[PDB]
Amino acid sequence: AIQLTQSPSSLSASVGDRVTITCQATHDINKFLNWYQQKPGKAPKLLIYDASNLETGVPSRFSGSGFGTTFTFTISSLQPEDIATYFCHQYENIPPIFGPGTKVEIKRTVAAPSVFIFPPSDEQLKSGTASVVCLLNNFYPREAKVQWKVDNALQSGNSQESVTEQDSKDSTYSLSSTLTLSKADYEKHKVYACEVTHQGLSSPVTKSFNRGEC
Amino acid sequence: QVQLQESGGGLVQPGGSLRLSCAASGRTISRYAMSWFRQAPGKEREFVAVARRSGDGAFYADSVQGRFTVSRDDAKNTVYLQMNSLKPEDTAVYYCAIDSDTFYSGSYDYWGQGTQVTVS
Amino acid sequence: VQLVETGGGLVQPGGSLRLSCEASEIIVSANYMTWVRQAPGKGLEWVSLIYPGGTTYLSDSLKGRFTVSRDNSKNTMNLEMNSLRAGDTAVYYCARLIVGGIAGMDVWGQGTTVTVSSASTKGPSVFPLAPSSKSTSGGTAALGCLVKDYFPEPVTVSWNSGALTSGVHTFPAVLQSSGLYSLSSVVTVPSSSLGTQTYICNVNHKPSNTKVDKRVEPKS
Amino acid sequence: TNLCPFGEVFNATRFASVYAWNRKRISNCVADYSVLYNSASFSTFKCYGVSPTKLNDLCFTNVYADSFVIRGDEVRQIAPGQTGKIADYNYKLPDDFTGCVIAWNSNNLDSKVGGNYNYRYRLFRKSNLKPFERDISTEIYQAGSKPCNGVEGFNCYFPLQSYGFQPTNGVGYQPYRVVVLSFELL
Repeated sequence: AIQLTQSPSSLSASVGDRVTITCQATHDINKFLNWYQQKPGKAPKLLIYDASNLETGVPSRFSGSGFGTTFTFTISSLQPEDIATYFCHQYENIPPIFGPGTKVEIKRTVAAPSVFIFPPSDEQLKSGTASVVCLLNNFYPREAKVQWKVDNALQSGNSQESVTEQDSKDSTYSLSSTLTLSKADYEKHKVYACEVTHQGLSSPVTKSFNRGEC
Repeated sequence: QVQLQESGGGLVQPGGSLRLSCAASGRTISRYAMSWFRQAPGKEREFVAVARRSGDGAFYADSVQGRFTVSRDDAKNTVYLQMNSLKPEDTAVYYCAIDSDTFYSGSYDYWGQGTQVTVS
Repeated sequence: VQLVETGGGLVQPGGSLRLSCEASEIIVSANYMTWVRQAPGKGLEWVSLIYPGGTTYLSDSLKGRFTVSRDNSKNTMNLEMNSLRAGDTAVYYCARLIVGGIAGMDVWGQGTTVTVSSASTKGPSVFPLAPSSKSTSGGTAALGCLVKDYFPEPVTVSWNSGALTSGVHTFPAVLQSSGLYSLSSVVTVPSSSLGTQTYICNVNHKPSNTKVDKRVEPKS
Repeated sequence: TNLCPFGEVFNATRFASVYAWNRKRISNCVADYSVLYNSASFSTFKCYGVSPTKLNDLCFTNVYADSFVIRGDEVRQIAPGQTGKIADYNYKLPDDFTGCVIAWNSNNLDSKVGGNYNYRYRLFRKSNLKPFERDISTEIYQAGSKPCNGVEGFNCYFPLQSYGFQPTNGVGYQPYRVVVLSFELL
């Protein structure tokens, strides 16, 4: 087996910069390395074949070079729609092995998140469960803190976070925090709040509601 | 028990330059992250810039992107703020903040005091 | 070209599953065809390859358990998986790789989800995320749908039957402590349209044949 | 009695491509096969169904000297029971092959700065070749459901591709001249 060492695993940069991805093969594969691009949740698409030849319809900003053991994948001008994961794959030595992968993110201006809170719906309350959703929309950087408070009691271990992949267009993230309680436990308390601590915020922003109020 | 001493500022020429400073005593800086804010008369507490680590980069705002520069000297515990292209729409009181998280969540506990910056 | 994978889903560990790969525009019997899997959160991993003359090849971690057959009558690629293990839970793609450095030859399929674990199938419950003043900021308002307590992956969520795509964030599902997935899909719309525009999310959970249309109205 | 004209085969100036592998039919002549196996020029010398030294002690009618050029890592396919692009689509040995496989590095002869593309191989074929089958066809390989009509492109590929023999290529990608001796055993 020929182990491929593609580095780095993450090279977040801004739109318009240059990208350099290096792939190393344990043995000699000559020029037979293929670079594939894979969007989140989509199928991989061939960009570079034979380590230096552009595929049909691929934009010319992509380029490749190298032969033998070391190969380079270069993006002349990093673009919004270029945000995906890129793999190197040798295909002429069975078993053919892919690279570890490079998650390409974007760096950009800091954008504060818009914070919204959603009380549990009446439909869910009839099921015996209450889920409170706290929304962080279009922020950068990805690092943010959401602290659930229930009657000023901080909640730990009954909420889960989910972050969207960095949006191709505005290079921002979105985060949803869902606090789940039983119906009986939800009716014990009044004030439900999520406290958002983010870089773009001078002070932590708290969105709150009272159970059973407009 | 730490405090943020700042210096620099004052009535500078329109379109000139200025070197802000924000020194901290009692605790080192090399393991934290410092930020910069702006409070113009009419609005309040906008974002300016920030420095992640020693090996990471800086990140700015929408109106100051590619115009300011954030240096960092961890050996002297004094993070400067290189500033160029002073437009008259930035006549405000610049602040200085410190992040209280190694994961850079944005935990702002200690603040600065203020630096009078007037353009023309 | 169009490659469509099917026959996936959930199977008990140690069971057998047959993945099908319908092919249009191309003849299967006369092409190099590969199956490649990708574990959830991991990278790509080659599974199998068949030559245009029959010659097959398998991975070491999968040799003796998987089998790639071809069918000319239906022009379909087949991947028979026997003795399935927990590590085989991944998304499988059938592709016709580029051979000899000929541009335009490479083409991949959509992918099928195979889940090798011991559990049951459950359809999701869909609850509205109603907009309100606490959901309104800068002239926009946020509303969504809570797709809670389903197994296994995946679910698909659209808004107004695909007519509302701008500003839609469908968050990746998270596995709750109960072993069921949960997912939220929110959309930001102008606040002025809350009382006059109808917003409906369309959730589809194919592993349980559950299609639910849920209208999201404000109330505050 | 007379010596076999093996010099014309091994010391030939130019070799045929693997898809059009040339065959030299020689009568029951005599040859010091022990000297051939003890030649330092041959890096690969594998015999099947018979020992190299005991080749003269064989009873046969015609001996065939097949010769062609392949790359380094494809020499392993010139053997009974092998698969791959060469064994399936270019040159196939039978399972009961009786003879020897001889090969040596020819980078100094068949490689040229800027690439030598004279040598070719069959890349596309609907079925595998039978043992000792030769295919020189240039029909556009219909990899798609649409007919090609002698027009190449997507899903319509030329079945032959040229080797890229450069002096700086890896030894697995350098040209190797191969000579396969088979015996119509009596």
